This record gives sequence, structure tokens and C-alpha cells, in this order.
Amino acid sequence: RQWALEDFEIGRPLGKGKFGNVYLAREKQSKFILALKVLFKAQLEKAGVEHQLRREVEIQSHLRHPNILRLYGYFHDATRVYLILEYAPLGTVYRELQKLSKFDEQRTATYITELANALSYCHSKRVIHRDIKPENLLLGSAGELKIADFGWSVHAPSSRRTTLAGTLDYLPPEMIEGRMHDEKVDLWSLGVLCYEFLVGKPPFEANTYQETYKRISRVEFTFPDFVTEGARDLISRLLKHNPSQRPMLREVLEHPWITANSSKPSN
Amino acid sequence: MARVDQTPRIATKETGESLTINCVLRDTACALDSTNWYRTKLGSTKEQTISIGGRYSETVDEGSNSASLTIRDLRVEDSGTYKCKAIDSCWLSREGAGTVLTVKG
Ligand SMILES: Nc1ncnc2c1ncn2[C@@H]1O[C@H](COP(=O)(O)OP(=O)(O)O)[C@@H](O)[C@H]1O
Repeated sequence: RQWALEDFEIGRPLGKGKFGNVYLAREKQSKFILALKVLFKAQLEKAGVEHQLRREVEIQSHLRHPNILRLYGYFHDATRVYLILEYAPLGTVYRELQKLSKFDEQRTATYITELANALSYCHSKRVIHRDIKPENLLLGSAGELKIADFGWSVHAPSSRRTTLAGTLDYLPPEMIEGRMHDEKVDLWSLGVLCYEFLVGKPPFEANTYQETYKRISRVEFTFPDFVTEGARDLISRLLKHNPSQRPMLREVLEHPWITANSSKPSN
Repeated sequence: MARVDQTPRIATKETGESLTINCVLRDTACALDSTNWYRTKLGSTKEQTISIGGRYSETVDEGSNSASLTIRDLRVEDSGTYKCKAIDSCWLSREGAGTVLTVKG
């Protein structure tokens, strides 16, 4: 495997992941700054995710889009896998949401546009995402959103029992009801994110798993009074129980609330 | 010497027929346990993932270090170049040389 650790200067940790740390790094010949994600093979294997991650990394290697974190390459030694990643200097959308409590309409519409552009590019390659959480979205130097979790699939359409345990909050009804799912799951994800960005919490949040499950299955959510008519409309269209009733990504990108408030355009 | 043999290299089929593509990872102890399938349709420049399910099925044979793709009820739209692309159990990149499929109809 041609890249090797000595190709890079290593700096401070950017964060600690489940299977290892992510470091600030610099390729020595170009001085290009990037991120080096370290994963311990034994840790992946014991978690039973080692096969799945190799599938996801292969998929990720084809995805070149301004709002998808770039995978530059990878290499390994006897105990560790190293992923060479685009460096996202402004951290996670999760942290930004913690800092600001909630996002204004222009920031929100702009993120949704960037997500829709990314997902539109993916769908054109017959690639679908799993659940999209704020913690898995990173921010680039100009504050541009990057889908960063390699959470790609693989099979469409599909009926295959998801880890439902974990966090239900971001899963669409058809996945928690054990029904068939396809690329329409990504539109549900956009609705949950649009809501969480504006409100500060996801719309089906409850105190127990069983309660959250019912909220999602029955699509029981309400809006704070400050959420405007245009946002309510878009979110309500995305959070349809019936996946086929959800809009196309192009329709999201063309929604009056998005076009009035987004500082970014389509493609 | 380690390599992927993808067969057949060229396939010409009539509509409604079937195609099976085999990929075998040879001369290495690394395991081909998780291959993804890709297609660039004739005329297009866009590489797409092949979704498994429906007309598209796959098998993997641990013992022979191989994986296969079968497409049923072939359509003219299916014409294009198909590849297995994978990261083997050694975390090394592997890919077949491709199958150029032409469907007439
Ligand atoms: N490419 C990157 N650029 C900048 N910071 C990153 C990058 N990747 C990860 N980080 C930081 O390090 C943490 C790494 O954890 P993450 O990639 O979420 O690990 P996990 O495998 O547990 O999801 C993130 O929360 C983020 O703060």
C-alpha cells in the first residue's frame, strides 16, 4: 500500500473516535494539511464492523463532492488502519449547535441546500446514506458542510433489520417498522435535520425508546411558535410516513423557503 | 502476481437473457470477502454503484476467494462496463479488469 506513515508530519489530535484518534497531519512534500484517522483493527473486528467499514471505505473512495468529506487514500500496518482525510477546520455541526443552541433560517437553509446537493450527487451514483446526524457533519474553512461518516449503502430497495437500538431519533418509519426502504430515507433525514437545526433538538425526541418509536411511526411532532410557515411547510413535506410522498431532492432545492434563505445554489 | 480475474471480459446478450460475472482474487492470502459492484453505462461517463436486489444478485465463495454478480432479464439499458471493486481483508485495493456488456433486442 503506497502511502506510509512517514509520508506525513503528525500534529495534535483533532478528536478521539471509537476505534482510535484523528490527528492533524501534513504531507511532507506538498506541505498540504489533512487529517489522519487511526483505527485499531482488533477494535473494529471485536465490534464486528471491520467487514462493513471496508465496504463503506470502498464506496467513499469514489465520492468527490464539495459537501462530502474527501477520502484521499488509506494504508495500514500490523495493528492499525490509517485513513487520509480532508481536514475540516471548523469542527462538527453538533458542536456548533451546542454553542449556538439553534440556527437561524439562513444558516439552516444553506446547510440543507449543501446536504441536498451532496445527496443528489450520491443518488446519481445509486449511493444512499444511512441516518444523518449532526455529529457526523463537519465544517470546512468557509463553513461549508461536509458529510463525513462514510455511512453509505449498498442495497436498494431493501428489507434488512437495522440496528434499531442505538438511536432511533434519526431513523425513518419504514426502517423501524421493518418495511422496505430506498433512497427516500435521505429525504426523511433532511426533514429531521432541518427541524433540529431550527429548533435545537430532533422532532421525535422522547424520554424512552418505546415513546420515541411511537412518535416516529405515527409521525407525531410539533413546532415551536418561532418556526416560520415556510420552514413548517418544507419539514412537513419531508416527514411524510409514506416514503413515496416525500419530495425529490430537486424539489427541496427549489422550495420557496430554501430559495429565499439559502446563500448557496444547486449542483 | 496477486490479481483479480474477472470473467467474462466481453459479453454480448439478447434482451431477457442473463449474465453472470465472476471475480476471483488469486495468488494472495488476502480474502476477497466484501466486493462492491460498479457499472458505467454505454455512452455515459458516470460510474454508478450496482444495487443488489431485484434483477441483481450476488454470491461470495470463501473457499475459492471469489464473488459473483448475476443480472436477470437483461435490458438494452444494461449495456455498459461492469467491474468488481473491493478492499480485501488486508485492506488492499482490488479491482477486476472489467466486463464489457452489450445487450441488443
Ligand atoms: N477530517 C477531519 N477534520 C477535522 N476534524 C476531524 C476530522 N475527522 C474527525 N475530526 C474530529 O475528531 C473527531 C473524530 O471522531 P469521528 O471521526 O466522529 O470518530 P468515529 O469513528 O467515532 O465517528 C470528530 O468528532 C471531529 O471533532
